[PDB]
Amino acid sequence: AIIATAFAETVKFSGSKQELQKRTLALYRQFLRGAPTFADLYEVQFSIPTIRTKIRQEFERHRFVDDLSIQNVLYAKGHMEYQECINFWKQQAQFLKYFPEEDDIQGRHQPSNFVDKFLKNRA
Amino acid sequence: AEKRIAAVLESFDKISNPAAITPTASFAKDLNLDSLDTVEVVVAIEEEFGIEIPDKEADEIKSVNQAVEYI
Amino acid sequence: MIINIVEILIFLVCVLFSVAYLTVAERKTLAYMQRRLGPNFVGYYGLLQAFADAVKLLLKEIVLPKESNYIILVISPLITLITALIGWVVIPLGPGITLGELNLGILFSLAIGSLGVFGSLLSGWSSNSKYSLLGSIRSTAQLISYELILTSIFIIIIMFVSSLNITTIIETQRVVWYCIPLLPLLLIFFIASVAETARPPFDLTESESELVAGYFTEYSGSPFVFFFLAEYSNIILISAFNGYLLLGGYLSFNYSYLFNILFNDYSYVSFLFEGLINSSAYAIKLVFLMFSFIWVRAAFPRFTYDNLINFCWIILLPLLFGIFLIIPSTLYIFDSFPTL
Amino acid sequence: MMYLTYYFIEITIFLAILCTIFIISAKNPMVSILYMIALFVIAAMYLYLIGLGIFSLLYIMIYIGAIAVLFLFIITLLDINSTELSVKSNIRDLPLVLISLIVLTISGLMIYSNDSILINKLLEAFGNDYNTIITQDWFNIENTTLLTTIGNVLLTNNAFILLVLAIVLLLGIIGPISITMKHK
Amino acid sequence: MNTFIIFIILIPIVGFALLAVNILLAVYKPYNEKLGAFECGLTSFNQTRLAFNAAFILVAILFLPFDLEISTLLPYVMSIYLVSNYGFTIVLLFLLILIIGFVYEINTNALKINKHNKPNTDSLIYKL
Amino acid sequence: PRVSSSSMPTDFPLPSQQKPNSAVDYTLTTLDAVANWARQGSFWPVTFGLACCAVEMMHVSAPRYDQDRLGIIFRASPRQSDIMIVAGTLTNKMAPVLRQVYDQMPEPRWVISMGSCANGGGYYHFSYSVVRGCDRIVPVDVYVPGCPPTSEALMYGVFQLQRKMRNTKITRMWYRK
Amino acid sequence: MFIGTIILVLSFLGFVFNRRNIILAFICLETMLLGINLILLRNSVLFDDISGSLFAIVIIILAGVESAIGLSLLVSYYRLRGVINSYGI
Amino acid sequence: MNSFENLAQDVNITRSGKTLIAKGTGGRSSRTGYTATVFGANGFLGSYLTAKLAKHGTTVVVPYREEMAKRHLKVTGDLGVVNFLEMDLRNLESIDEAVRHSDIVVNLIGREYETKNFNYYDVHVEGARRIAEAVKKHNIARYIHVSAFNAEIDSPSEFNHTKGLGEQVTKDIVPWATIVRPAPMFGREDKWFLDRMARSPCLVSANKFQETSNPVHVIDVAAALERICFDDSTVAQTFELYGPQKFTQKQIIDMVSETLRKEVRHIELPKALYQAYTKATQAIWWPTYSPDQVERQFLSQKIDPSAKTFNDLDLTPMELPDLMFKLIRPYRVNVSQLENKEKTFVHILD
Ligand SMILES: NC(=O)C1=CN([C@@H]2O[C@H](COP(=O)(O)OP(=O)(O)OC[C@H]3O[C@@H](n4cnc5c(N)ncnc54)[C@H](OP(=O)(O)O)[C@@H]3O)[C@@H](O)[C@H]2O)C=CC1
Ligand code: SF4
Repeated sequence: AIIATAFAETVKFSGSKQELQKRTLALYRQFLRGAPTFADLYEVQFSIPTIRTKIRQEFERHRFVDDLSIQNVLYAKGHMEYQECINFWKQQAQFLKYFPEEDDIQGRHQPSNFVDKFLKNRA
Repeated sequence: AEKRIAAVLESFDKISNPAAITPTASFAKDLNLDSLDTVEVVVAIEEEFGIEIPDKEADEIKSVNQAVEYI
Repeated sequence: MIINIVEILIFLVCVLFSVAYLTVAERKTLAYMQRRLGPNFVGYYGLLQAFADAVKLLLKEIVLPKESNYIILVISPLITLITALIGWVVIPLGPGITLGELNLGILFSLAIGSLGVFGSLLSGWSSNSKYSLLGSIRSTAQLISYELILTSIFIIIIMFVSSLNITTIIETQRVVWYCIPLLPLLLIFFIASVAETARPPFDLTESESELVAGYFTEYSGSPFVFFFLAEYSNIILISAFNGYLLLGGYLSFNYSYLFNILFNDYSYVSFLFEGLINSSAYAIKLVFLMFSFIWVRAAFPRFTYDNLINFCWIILLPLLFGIFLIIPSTLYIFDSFPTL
Repeated sequence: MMYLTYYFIEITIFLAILCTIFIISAKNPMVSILYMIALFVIAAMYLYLIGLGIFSLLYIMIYIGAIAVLFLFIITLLDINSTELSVKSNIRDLPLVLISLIVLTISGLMIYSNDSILINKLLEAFGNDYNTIITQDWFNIENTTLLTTIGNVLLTNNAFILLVLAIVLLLGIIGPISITMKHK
Repeated sequence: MNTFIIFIILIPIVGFALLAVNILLAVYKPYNEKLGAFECGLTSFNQTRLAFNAAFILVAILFLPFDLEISTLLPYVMSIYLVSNYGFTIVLLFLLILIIGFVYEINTNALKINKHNKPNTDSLIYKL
Repeated sequence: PRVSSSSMPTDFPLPSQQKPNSAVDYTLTTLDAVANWARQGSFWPVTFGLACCAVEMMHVSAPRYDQDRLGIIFRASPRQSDIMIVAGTLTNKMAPVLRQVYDQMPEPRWVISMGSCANGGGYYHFSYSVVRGCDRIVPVDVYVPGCPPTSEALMYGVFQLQRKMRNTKITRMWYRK
Repeated sequence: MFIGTIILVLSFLGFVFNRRNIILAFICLETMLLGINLILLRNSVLFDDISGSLFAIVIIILAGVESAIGLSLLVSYYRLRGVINSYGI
Repeated sequence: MNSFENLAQDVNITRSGKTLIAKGTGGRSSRTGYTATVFGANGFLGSYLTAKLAKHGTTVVVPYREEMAKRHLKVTGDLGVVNFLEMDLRNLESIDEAVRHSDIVVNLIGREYETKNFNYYDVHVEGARRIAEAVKKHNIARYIHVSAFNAEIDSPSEFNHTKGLGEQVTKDIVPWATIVRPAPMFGREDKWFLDRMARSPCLVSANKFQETSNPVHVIDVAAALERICFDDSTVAQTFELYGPQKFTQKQIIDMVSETLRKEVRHIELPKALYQAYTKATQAIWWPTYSPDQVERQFLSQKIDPSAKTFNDLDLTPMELPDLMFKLIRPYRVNVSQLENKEKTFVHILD
């Protein structure tokens, strides 16, 4: 038959927000635990704490989503991303998409006020 | 032995009272650690001792005392 | 000293250039079997092709991968080539016409031959890849397995001769080539020689493996040249074993009558002519065997590892043990044990 | 010539000492196996020098061609842990190593003598300051070499030993299968 | 200093000379991406040694006894006339004993790698 | 310290207009000729056979054109290859793989872009998943047009690369330094 | 007989004071046997006596079988543990 | 959307009266409107500078000697962005062709050894003089000339002496040029630095490995150069680009060893013996440690008290210790619970 792969979870839409909260915290634990494996697979310059910080920021972004269906989709996609990272299916190039700040300073001029944005036609 | 756990859980943010770590202190009640923060501290503990902890037991942990009781 | 140096230079040049032109011959012969031409452009009639490949490779950068024992990866192909070429020191092109006239020449052939598995064995260890280790393990298993077959046939032949001197073994075939009473052994020896050189259809390691091109996948530059040269040199040398064990070496036909017509006394002219006839006989036998290697490459698909291990240990080896029984029995029945 | 060619035996001895030390001190056990192969080539050199080139070829055929190949095969397939030579681990052995070296070497040279006095026993060991005189005679008309004579005695005078060796080889087949294969 | 020894010295010299020419003439520009092991263009994770089949071990281990068996016949073929009929009988007995071991190896299927997964042949039965 | 002045010439001809005159010039010309002859005659490409262009590449090795008559042999391993031929659409998912294979080639090395997809994106230029020309990923020596280029067009491109090889200064370039 | 004696003694000391890996123990066994055979073959030459060479041949065959069995034992030991410790025995 | 992080504004006026309007958002298909010539662009620093320039679509003219060596540069820009010219310092016309259309000329041409065709004076004084004359004749808006740290006219080193001479001749010819002195530069595949320390057979010092400098990341030098390129308030200023914290050579070797997990071999030799060796080795055709580099081994970095620094470019150099593991990764050498866990797995099968 056609069997599932490493760290594959069948898609199940949780009927309750608490039963989803359990699964979500388990996924967060999985990510935090895989951080050192990630740093080894993807030959990263930065530290393991930086990876774990990034993971926290990712999970933080959806801290206030209310609709159960949306949380279900966010969870299923987050698990897909975990499976992609832990199996080394990603290359370094796509993994480093998650760490834009880790790259060096892009230049002297990142405008913040109106006048600087207006001088670069970005007002 | 427990002093190692206190050292692991002392070096974390969001807590302004390092001396508030009493052997029976609850993370969500005393430290004001988030659910995510609780997962982080549990992972830090199990990494410091090198031991893997299963899902049910990890989730049921809620305080320093339970951490030592399992340690 | 001077004569020794001249003779060694002549023999070495002939062997190295024969190896160089065998690669061109394989390309051309495969091509015409496949209704194409093959190299006809680098040099006249494509006669400089091998030298172009050699110069190109000699100017190519050597890469040492990061997890690699660089010394072992640069010396393994070197030792395989060195043993492969050392094997030529005992091949005679006429009675006693050899670089090394050893009473233990057959034993020398077998011992230097048994030094031939270390390239495959060490090449996989050269890196730190498990793909590489498994592939090297399989190739080594195939090599020693068919080494048993070749050694058995050697011993079966020595049963007729009772000598380890290669010239003597050739000389006893003036009555009949040993391929005539032992024709199935000719077939088996050729099959095993193809397997022992890891040639198609016995080319698991290079063409169905985890690494794209065998355990030479990581080799560039002169190490690659060493492996390639060692392979073709072993093709010709194992064919020379076939020739002197079963094909009568440098023997063609009795030219006593023709020589007595042509010449009236010994001269350098008669000596040169006899040397040419002997060497041409051995050379034409080598040519037929090289052509057969290429022809078998042209005709067949590959075995798997399991298939070839089964072929060696369940089909060929039991037959060879039965032959171990039947040959001395025939010598006993007819009172034909060979003297020393 | 003469200077080098006279001390070929002594060079083989010195190389053997060095090769053994390198076997024991190798970081990677595969490198240790390679130095073992080197020691066997040196032993073949010595055997050729004393007139036993047939045993040189046999040693190359069997100990390098078969036994060393099996060694490498096994270390490739298997997960081996090894520690490196270090003072922390091995300087504690130096006193016992020195006493054992002296005692074992001296006794291994003395077991060959027939003199009652112990010092004479040891002294005879270093007592070959003389050349052997090689002489000819004409009583051997056959072309009998070492291999032929071995075959002659092994198959007739000592045939029983050959058949018992056949049993030993049978063991070398049946035993490995018994403990490396899981039946049914 | 006959041709044998000179030839044997000469071969490694030529190998080393070709190696030296390649070192002297080719460029040498290592860098991290070039230094990676080539595995189809991707990167794989470092793994514990693969679990292997017992037949892999058994071919190499059984090579040694069979090789010794074969090589023990060298004294016989070098002495066949001298030992003629007595030694012929002895060598037959020796061969038969070794063939019994070959029989054991063949009947135990010792070098066969069995494909662990096999098609299911159970009938489909319904409890009506 | 000591040297305080220069005698450098002012109209020294450029490498594309310089011609041998001094028999050291002639020696270096002969050496470069030998090296370039070997590079042309032993032309070993690694195939990045992505798509339909690869079919035409297969036909270059088929009996009608018989690439190996010129000394061309295709190699599985980049370690044994001098030429990369990008023959097919390069997708974003594939771009790091192509860069990785290119980086593992030992030097000297050259790249042939074959077909519109590899050249600039071709029929899929406006796709969300397609690299718009393989020269965003690797340096390219020769571009072969067509969708696909015919076998003869690909052979023509190989001849252009061989012309570039034949005109390379190697020891003459070092002599200029 | 010097080369054989030195090889045997040094191989024995390497076996005894081995604290590094188990392969060194296997190698030291093989090389002790080699040293014994060298001593024997020199005496065989000096006596012009075939008995020493016969025993040396038998020693070679037995060393082969002993190697095969020792490595089978090592593999059977590996099968349960998956690794060999630097005290692996 | 991308941005023009190098540009302060969208409309720009060069000192030569050319109006440049930047088009697009700042990515590969955008153009800044600037044209730059980078002498020595195929080298270690030049390739980074060319990458940064071509990234935002400023037209880059690259004069080159050997064709195969510049090919990688083409990848850094869109179609028409990187343009190659054949150039040689003894062909004045080729220098003129190289600088003729540019708004910016930066010269990175230097060599750490002498050749049969170019001694230190020919490459650092005469070549700098000729490039500067072409610049001044064509009235180029911006000229950035790169020298080394410790460039001083009466120096014991011929390198430093000819570099100081080149600075003086440049200032004499083009009075509005910007002179940049970098400290030793480390980075991916650097020259006579980290990469040498990670794969040398033996590092041989004639001064115990006591010389000090402030090593600087090459990326930071290129970023500083781009900032100097685009702000016209750096006209006629001197820049000393050096790293944050001072190091000894022995210290750097120690860090390399610790990150490598491999011990680097150091030998100390007498200066006479080692200078003789380097002079002898100059006979081969490939680059090799110079007698003048042995001379410089006795000179420690000396920062000008009055020179603009990274601070004036609003830039903060990275730290060598934090970068070394990344920079040297390809050359890295490589129980109780493991045994118990191993027991549960299968190791041999049918
Ligand atoms: N790396 C460091 O630590 C330091 C470097 N510098 C200076 O930085 C500048 C570039 O640095 P870096 O990249 O490391 O050096 P590189 O050697 O890598 O590049 C130097 C450039 O100058 C060219 N060059 C040298 N001589 C000539 C010549 N006669 N004619 C034409 N071009 C020539 C080279 O061209 P080609 O490739 O054709 O030879 C090369 O492109 C140099 O001026 C250097 O002196 C100073 C302080 C620190
Ligand atoms: S260029 Fe045309 S033929 Fe070639 S891969 Fe693209 S679509 Fe297919």
